[PDB]
Order: sequence, then structure tokens, then C-alpha cells
Amino acid sequence: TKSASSFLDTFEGYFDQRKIVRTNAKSRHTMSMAPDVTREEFSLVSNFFNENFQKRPRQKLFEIQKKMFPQYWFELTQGFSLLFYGVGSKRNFLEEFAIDYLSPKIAYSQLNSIPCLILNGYNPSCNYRDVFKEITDLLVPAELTRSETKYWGNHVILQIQKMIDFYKNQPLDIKLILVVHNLDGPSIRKNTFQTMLSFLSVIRQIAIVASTDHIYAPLLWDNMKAQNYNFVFHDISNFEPSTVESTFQDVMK
Amino acid sequence: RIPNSLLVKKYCKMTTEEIIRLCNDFELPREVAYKIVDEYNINASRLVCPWQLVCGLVLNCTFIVFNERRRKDPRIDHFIVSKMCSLMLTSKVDDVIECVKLVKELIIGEKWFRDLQIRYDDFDGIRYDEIIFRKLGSMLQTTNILVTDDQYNIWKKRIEMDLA
Amino acid sequence: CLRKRIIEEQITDCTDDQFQNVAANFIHLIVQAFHSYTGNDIFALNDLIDFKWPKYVSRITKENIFEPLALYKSAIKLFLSTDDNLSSQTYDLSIISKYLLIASYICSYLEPRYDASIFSRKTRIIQGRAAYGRRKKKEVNPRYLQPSLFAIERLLAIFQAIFPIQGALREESLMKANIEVFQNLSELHTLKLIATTMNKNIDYLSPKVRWKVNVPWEIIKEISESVHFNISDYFSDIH
Amino acid sequence: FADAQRSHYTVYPSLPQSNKNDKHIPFVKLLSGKESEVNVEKRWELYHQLHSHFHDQVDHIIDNIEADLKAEISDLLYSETTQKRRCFNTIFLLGSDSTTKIELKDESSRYNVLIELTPKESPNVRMMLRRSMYKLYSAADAEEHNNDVSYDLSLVENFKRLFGKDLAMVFNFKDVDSINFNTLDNFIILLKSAFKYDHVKISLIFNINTNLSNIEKNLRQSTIRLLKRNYHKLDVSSNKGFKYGNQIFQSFLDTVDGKLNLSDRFVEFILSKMANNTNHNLQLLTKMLDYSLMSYFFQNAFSVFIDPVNVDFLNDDYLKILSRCPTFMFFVEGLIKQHAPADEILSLLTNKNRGLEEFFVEFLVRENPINGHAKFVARFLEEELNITNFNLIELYHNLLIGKLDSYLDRWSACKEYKDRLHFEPIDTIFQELFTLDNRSGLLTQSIFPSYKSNIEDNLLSWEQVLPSLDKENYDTLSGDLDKIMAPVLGQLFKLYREANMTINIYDFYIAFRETLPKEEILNFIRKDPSNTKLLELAETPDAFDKVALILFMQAIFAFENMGLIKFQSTKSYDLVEKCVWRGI
Amino acid sequence: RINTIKLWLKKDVKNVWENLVQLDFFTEKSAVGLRDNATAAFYASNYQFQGTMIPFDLRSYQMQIILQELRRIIPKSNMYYSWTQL
Repeated sequence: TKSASSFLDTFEGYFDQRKIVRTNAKSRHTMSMAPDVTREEFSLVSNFFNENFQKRPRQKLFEIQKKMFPQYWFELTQGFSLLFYGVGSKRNFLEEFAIDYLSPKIAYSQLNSIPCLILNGYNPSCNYRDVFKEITDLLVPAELTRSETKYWGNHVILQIQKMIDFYKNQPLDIKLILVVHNLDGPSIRKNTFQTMLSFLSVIRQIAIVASTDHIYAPLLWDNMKAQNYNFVFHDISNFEPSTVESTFQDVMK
Repeated sequence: RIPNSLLVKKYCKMTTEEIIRLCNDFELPREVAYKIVDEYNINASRLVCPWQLVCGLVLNCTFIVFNERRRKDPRIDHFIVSKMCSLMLTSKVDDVIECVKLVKELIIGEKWFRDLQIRYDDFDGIRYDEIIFRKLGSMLQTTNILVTDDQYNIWKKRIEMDLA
Repeated sequence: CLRKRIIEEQITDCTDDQFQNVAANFIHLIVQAFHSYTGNDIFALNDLIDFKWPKYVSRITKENIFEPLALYKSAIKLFLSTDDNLSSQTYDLSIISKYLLIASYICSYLEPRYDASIFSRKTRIIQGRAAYGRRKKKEVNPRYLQPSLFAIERLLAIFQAIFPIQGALREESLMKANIEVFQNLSELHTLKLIATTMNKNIDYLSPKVRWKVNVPWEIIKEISESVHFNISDYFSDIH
Repeated sequence: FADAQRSHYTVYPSLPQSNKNDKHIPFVKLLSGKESEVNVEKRWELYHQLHSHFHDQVDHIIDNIEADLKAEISDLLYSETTQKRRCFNTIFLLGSDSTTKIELKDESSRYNVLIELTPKESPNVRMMLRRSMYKLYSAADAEEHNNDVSYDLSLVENFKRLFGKDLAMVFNFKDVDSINFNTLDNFIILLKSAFKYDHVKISLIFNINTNLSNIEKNLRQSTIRLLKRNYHKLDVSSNKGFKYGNQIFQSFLDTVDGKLNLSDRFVEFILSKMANNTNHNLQLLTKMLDYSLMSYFFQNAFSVFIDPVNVDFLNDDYLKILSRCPTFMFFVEGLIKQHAPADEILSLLTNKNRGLEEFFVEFLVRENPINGHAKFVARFLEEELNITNFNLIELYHNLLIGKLDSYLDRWSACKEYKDRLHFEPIDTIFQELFTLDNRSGLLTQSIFPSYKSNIEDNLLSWEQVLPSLDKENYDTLSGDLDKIMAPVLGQLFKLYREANMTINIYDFYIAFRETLPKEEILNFIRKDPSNTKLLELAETPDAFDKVALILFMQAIFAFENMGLIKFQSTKSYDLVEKCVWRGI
Repeated sequence: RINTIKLWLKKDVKNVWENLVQLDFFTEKSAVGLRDNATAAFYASNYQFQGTMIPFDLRSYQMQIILQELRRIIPKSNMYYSWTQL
């Protein structure tokens, strides 16, 4: 009604809805005339509608896709990384998949459990040097010697390359499960973090279980990043209310 | 003069009697006819030709009301499109193939399409318990390299009469 | 290479003057042939003399050492063109990356208002009007300048307009942008063929980072020749 | 709580000590839960035998391309001189990704160092020089078995009197298309003055991932004429000269020789996806073939019958499954239509289990060599005919279709051999349980998905992801809401699709406000027994708008970090811009 | 108008173009030269300028010697001397 579009969404829907609208046909209405609320009325009706609008169909959907878990463990143990794109929060999926299901099954099969490094990549305070500090005490690799370090190089990338050539002479058992939430988040989409996380997925002895939120996500990875990940993509879009992450972002009036 | 086609004539006046005749040609039920003639009230002025939208409607809302009828034989799958190709005075079947594609995204998130696809459990041809395991990429999905379980026994029953 | 040519050709009518005169004549030939090319630089003449010397000794046969003119008429091929470059095909890229380079070349030289007159081709069902196009052809030739800056949705829209047909009613043959299109687009950004506003360590996933091509026309014509895409009639309404 | 507010919290999951079962393999019970556990164990061990036999050949090919490449480069790196003797050797490695190790020979009384250089290791000329002379002094003073020098070309000047050996440094620029050429020709100019020192031998090795008309367009012409003194080119790419696609696809047939078959659609999908990617194809070959194998042994129970010892575990459900193959239907229709024996088709139709149970085990001695004859066509084209520009995958595709003669006449070089290179094969009954295939779109959905299209489809239609229910409505909190009301963030997208390019957020809110039920949600909002705050706002005479703005603003600030909405006009954030269109 | 002048192709006018920036007849668009102190010549040695990452024949150069000053210094017995007027 408020769009005079002849076509709808294709390339000609792009070319058709990008017209030029005059100054009187426009509707300059500020959102001040929207009926203002408090922060606590939002905070109340939000957490009401999260778990009381489509709660049983969403639990039905999670039980539908919860019998998919042995295929995820099979794909992880055969070398691939996993990537869970979709509408809604994939957070509790990976918290109920990697903690509950996956590492008990990995720990039994090679006979404490298998360490799970969760990584809240929707938090913009996500440096890769303290994350790699957290990797280098769950594996504790060797140090960078004088000949193998270079003239003012990056020590993290050289250490991961040293771990890569170390773990070609090793048994193939999962030693860590690295659970990245919102892999294209605002401090992890940058290039050296992705070089780190792409060189970590070269190692067979670590299972990467990632998740994305943005829609132009796959152009973060070229023929070198998408080859060292070797993702397998799984649309597990489950329409979650996504209220763990929205406390980080601005909910400004 | 002979007619070339019927989905050519621009701004031909179409009343609801022709639309309900075209709906009762395909034996489509009441609650889909009372959406096909009620949508014509909505977009009537902005119509370059009203023998394309009503033409594509009665194959888009025909494939969703008779979905289980098509799964046993592919003869009805050609029967409805050939009936529409000869009812629209058209020699080329491709021009009514393009009709449902041009009208299909015009009604994709419509209301009556939304609660009419669940009524027959169509969900673009393949039902819900077969498509929710196809969106997740499950290796335990039903690929059609065999024949369907209710179809093998009816393949068996057409053999006992060819020997007795 | 000359002192083996004098015995390969059985040349006995020679002395040291008969070598140094053809040497000085060759140097004068490179000078009067290539001085308008180089300039007054000894270094750009030294290497031309080093290049074109044995291909000039390979043209003396039995009596070109006595005359100065039919030897120059026996080697006129190496005194017209310089032949200094490092030399078939154009680029060893994929098909969708070549069409992505072509579409990024199109959208960063075309004004964004005039594309619904060049690419919009499908039959309407609703009352709408297409783009009329530009009235007057501007003869400033925009593809001499620096390119423009576009959003990635315009590249993906022009990409599926110019793409050839692929793939009987459930195909929907108009190719959508899968993983491989985005992966090849990021590969083109890595190979510095499409490029952007280089802020230091820019995020690709922002609605404020716009893209541009930085390959010239002379390789885009060879690319559009390789995939056989008529691109000469895309900039026909400018010159 | 407050653990999802700090980045990288590691978590050790505690575990129950034992459950004492065989659940150490992911292979579920197939045949709708009728399979035996020993067959699942044999299926897992059989898949691992096949996967190990494949990857032990893939690793030898992948570690043989390096022994071919180190043999290739180190022959035109040496064994040649130039009469000018004041030039550096130059090797342009075309199409190569920077992934190769270079070996330098003995050549005693002369050091040979390799100085790898990177676009991160080169922000200007002085860091290139300091890193290069640092690597030179390190790889000179550590290959000797004591003062500190400055890292510039003076070490190259007095390398003869510092150590006693002649220098031969071989530079190696890793991503030559990614360095500044303005820094690179400055470095080449700065290296050119090393010619006057009579004990050096500079060699340059360029790893180019594009064509050579894009390197000699960006360089300066004097550097190009310096590089035209002793230059060689070398095409290093695994698509040139199809030898490593004719050794990965050849070795995949050596694992499936007789047990499995490949479909037509599968090999043409391989050819379509290997041609839309040029840089790495020896990896996109293996990660399609392995994922084809993994979706087979996870799905096909009859994989346990690809070994000729498990022939006796034909239960009743296997006989149900194999009977409804359409090739067997074509065979039984053949047994009807040519002649009429009654009591054999009456046996093998539905009654006799022993005839069908023993009939299938005859169908495994058959071979019908597709991949047993294709190696003969490969050896004929390589050895007797000497044509090394053929593709085994595409030749195998045409041999599988049957139009192989067109592909053999594509060269017009073997006209006297179109009978010798001919083979017309047929189908063997029960192929269609033993074929690697893609007719469900599985290798498409989970290796190369239409990502943005799937996101938009789940945003728009949403009934293919959320169920509809018919019993669980009264014990719930929202039973009548799943049928009359679309989910917010999936309802707002229906208005986002048919909006303009500039969407006023107040009009985008009003269009969302009048697509909600009014007389249902004002009854629904008073349902909670515990809290008391949610009911008093329903006692306010403007409840519907104050509950509508919460859901609208939640959906808007949920779309925004997904990528569909750009807030233009900062310090206003009132007029959003649609920036993702469906179908593209 | 007419024995002539050989038109050199754009594969050989590149060397001429580079020889007229190594004689300072063209500058770039806003490129400052040598910096004043030693740190500002270091702070810019780590910067990667946009005028050197774009292709060669699109760098927006700038004249050192205008056409009026070119008119009076070229001798009037030249075959391009009429072309210095505008």
C-alpha cells in the first residue's frame, strides 16, 4: 500500500524500489510521536514475550533438531569445522550441544572430560592475545625459540604455525572444543582474529563450533580462510528471542 | 480474426463471474475461491493484464490443494497446466509456466496463503516433517532414489490382475 | 655471439674496422630509432643495445657487413617497436569472479540511476514505469577518471543481471549469491582488484564501507573478450 | 547470569562415570530403528577402512606435488649463467599461492640463504632491508658450527671478509600481488647496487597469483628492463596440466572399485563446483568426495553389504527396502512383459523371501568396469597418444553418460582409435542403493549453501521452520497465539520486503501496529499468576501501543545487527534504509 | 594539416611519463615533499598512501610548469609551438 513497486524482491526489485521520491510525497514523521515507555516496562514485557509467545513450538523445534547431534559429532570428528547460521540466537544451541552432548561423547570414545573453550564473540572486548593466552594453558605448547621467531614478527601467528607443524606427528583425538558465539561479531570480524581462528582450524586436534549472525558473513573468508576452516554449514534458524546479546548493544531511545 | 492468446489483452474488464467460473473449472474449494476473488478487489487498478494474475493464481492455489493427488501419478501434473494452456487460448506451455513464477512472489507471505499452506500441509510441495529435516541438512532425509512406501504395494496390486 | 657468427657464416672479408663500423652503425641505429622513446639517458640506451644486439647479428649473412642499408632493411622489425615488456589468455580466474570483476567495473562507472533502463527486462504484472535513461550522452568519458563507490547490494544486483543462464519450473534459474559468490568477491578484494576505502583494518560487514574497482579498462576488455561479454556497447552512450 | 558478560570463559563439563554401552560411534540405528549393533560396528569399521585407504593416497599426491615443485624450481634457479654477470636471476611463479618450501643446494664455498618476504613484513623499504640482512646474518652465522653489524648492504659488501664465503642470496616475495609495487621496485633498486661486489649472486623469486600483465603494468619501466635480463616464467597451478586432478579422482575410484558407483548428477556437480574456484581445487575435490562418502555410510544401511562376508545378515526389513528399488521394478516388469512364467514372479513378488534373499548375492560378483576401463583410456591418452591436456573427471562424466565419442573427437587427434577407446556399458540391477548421488540437495545445502537466500526464506515464510500444533494449547501460555499471530522479527520482515528504499520508522511502526490482533492481546496480557506488574499496564487505557512499541523496537534493534537495516542520519536514527533484498 | 609525427602507442608513452616525474615536471595532487623534521618523515614512512595503491594511469598529477611559461620558452621554430596557445 505504501510502496508503489511494480516488482518485488529480485534484482529488478532492487532497481525498482530505489526510485526518487518528492518532498511532499515523503513522510517526515519523527518517532517522538511513538508512545514513549520506561526502561523497566521494556525490561518486563521483553522477558515476558521471550518465553511466553512461541515457547512450545520453539521447544518442539529444538527437540526436532536435537536428534541431529550425532551428525554434528561425526562431521567434527572427520575433520570439518561447523558453522551454524540462522535467524535467532544460536547461543543456547551451542551451550546445550558442546557442553552437554559433545565432550562426554568425545571423552568416552578415545578410551577428566574434553575442555570446552567458550568464546563470547558478541562481546566487543574480545582481544586475541588473551584468548590465545587461554589456549596456551589448555594445551601448553612449546615456546618460540630465537631462530623460529623473526624480526618483530607476530608471536601469536608464529606460535600457531609452530603448533600446526607440531600436530602433524600426533594421534588424532580432539583436545579442545572451541565454541565461538557470533563469529562475525564487532571485534572478531577483523582480519588478524580470523587469521588466528583459521589457522587454529588447520589442527585436527581441535573442533571449531562457530556461529554467525550477520547476513554478509561469508565474504569474511577468501580462498585461504575458507580452505583452512573447511566449514560445513547448518541452518538451525530457531527464531530465538536473542536477549543475551542485546544487553551489550545500544537500546537507546 | 483468431485469438493469439488471452494473457495479452491489456486492461480487459474482468468481473467476479469469470473468476468463479475459472475457479469452478479447477474444482477448487470455497475458501480459496473467496480469496482469489477477494484479492482482485485489492490490486485492480494497478494491473497491466488481469489474465496473468488470475491465470497464475489457479495453478499456485491448485498445486497446494491437491498435493497428495500429484504424489501418486504425474498425469494430473500435466493435466492442469494443459487445461490452463488450452483454456487461455495459448499454444506455448512456457507462457503459463512463467505466469506462476511472476505471481508466486506476489503472494508469498500473504495471509490466506500462510494459513492455507498449513491446511493441506504443502509447504512448497514437500510437507513439514520432510522439509524440516531438509533445511537442517540431515543425512537421514528421504532422497527419492527408491519408490514411496504406499506406492510399492499399489505397484504390486497392478500385477496380480495381469496374470489372473 | 658475433665472433661465432663470423665463422658460422664463413666470413673472410672482415677486419677490426669491419666489426667496429657495424657496431657503431647499430648504436646509431638504436639512437636515431629510439631517442624519442627514452630521452637523454645512457641507461635506457645501454639495455636496449644489450637486448637487440644478437637478434641483429642473426641478420647478417654474407654481405650485410659491407652495406649499411639492406641490413637495416633486413632487421626493420626490431627498430619500429621497442619490445621491452616481459612477453594466450588474460586472467586465470573463475567464471563468477570474472563476471564479478565486470559487474564491479560496470557499477563503479555507471551512474546509479541509469541501470533500470539497461538491465530491467522482465514482464510486469503491476502498473509500473521503467527508467527512461539519460537524454543527452555526456562526452566527458567517465572511464578516464577514478571510479565511484558502491554498496555491495548493487554489485550483487548487477551481477545476477549480467550473468549467463544456468541449469521444469522448480529451477528458478536466476542465480542467487551462494557461498561461492561471496568467497570469490573476498578473493577479488584480496587480490587488490576490487578495493575499498582503506581505513586501517576495516570491517567488511558495515553499511558504511563502500567498494571500488582498481583494475584499468585495458584488462577488462580482455576479460570481457574471454567470457565473450559485450561490454563495448555498455559504454557506447558516452563516446 | 553474569558469565555471559566476559569473553572466553573456559568451562570443564563434568561427566557421569560410565553408562556401559556401545555408544562410542555416532552411527544411529537405521531402517527406522531395526538394525543390529554389530552391523553398525562393522559399518563404522568399513567406512574407516575406506576413508583411510583414500586419504593415504591423497596425502601421497599432496606431498608429491611439493617434491615435484622443489625439483622444478631448483633446476631453473641454478645451472645457468648470463654473459652480462651484473643481473639478478628472476623467476616468476605464476598462479602460485605462497605455500611452498624452497630448498637451496650444497654449492660449497658459497652460502645460499632464502629470504621470505611478506606484505606484512614490508611496510616500507627499511624494514625489508633490516629483515633481509637480519635473516642473512642469522642464516650465515648459524650455519657455521662475533661482533654486531648494522643491518644494511654493508654486510653484503664485506660478507667476503667477515665469513670467507661467497654470497648467493635468493629472495622470495610471498604475495607479490599484495605488496606495494612502489615499495617493491624501490627494494629492487636498492638491491641493484649490490652488483658491484663480485661475490654476490642475487636471485629473485616472485610468487604471483595473477597474470604477468598486472605486475609489469604497476612496476616502473627501468625496473622492468632490469628484470628482462635473465627472467624465466613457471606456471605453478594445479589446474594447468591436469595431473593432480587425474590422481585424486583416480585414487577415489581405487577405493570404490566395484563396491560403490557414482551418479551422473554427482560428477557434473563436482565439475560445476570445481570450475567455480581456481586457487584451491585439490582441496575442494577431497572435501566433496569425503562428504559424499560420509553422507552415504550415515544414510545407507546397505553399505554393510559392500563387504562379501556380511551377506548372511539379510533380515526382513532389508528385503523390504531393496524390493522397492525402481530398477528392480523395471526388471520385474521385464519378467512380466517378455514371457509369462507365473509361479516365479508370484514367488519373487511378495511371498518368497528365500528367492529374493539369495538372488541379491549373485548381483555382487558383477563388476562392469567403468573405473576399470577408464584407466585404460587414461593410459591410452597419456602413453600411446601423448595428449596431456585431458580431464579424467570430465572424461569419466561423458563415459558415465555415454557420449564419450564426442569428448574423444573434441581433440580430433585419435580418429583411428574411436573403436579402441570405445566402451558402451549398461546398468546392473540394484545400482540405486549403491550409488553416491545428490538428488536431495545435501552436498549443496551443507557445503555451498545459498546463505543469504536461506536467511531471507526463514525470515519471510517461517512456516517451514516453526510447527503448527493441535493438542498443546491449554497447558501452555500462548496456544491461540501461534495460529493467528506471526512471530515478531518474522512478521516485520513481511513489511520490510514490500517497503521502499527509505523506510520511515514511524510508518514502519504503524504498519506493524495494525497487523496485530487487538481484542486478543488485551485478553492475553493478563495471564501471569506470579508477577503483578504486567497486569497494571493493561489497566492503562493505552496498553496496545505501549506493548506494540516494545515488540517493534525489539525487532528493529534485532534486524540491525543482523545486517538488513542501516540507520542513516546519525544523531537522529529515525529514517532507516533497506539494504538487503530477497532473491539476490 | 599535412612529413609527419609518428604516434607512439601507450605502451611506450609510459616510459616518457615516468621520465617527466623524475625530472620534476609533474607533482602529485597534494603530495608534500620532504618533511620538516625527522619524525614526520618517519610517521609517513609507515603510512601507505592512496595515491600509490590505485593503478598507474589514474594518479591525479599536477603541473610544475604552466602553459604560459611553456609558451615563451619553447623556440618559435617548433612544430608544437602553435599548440602552446589556448
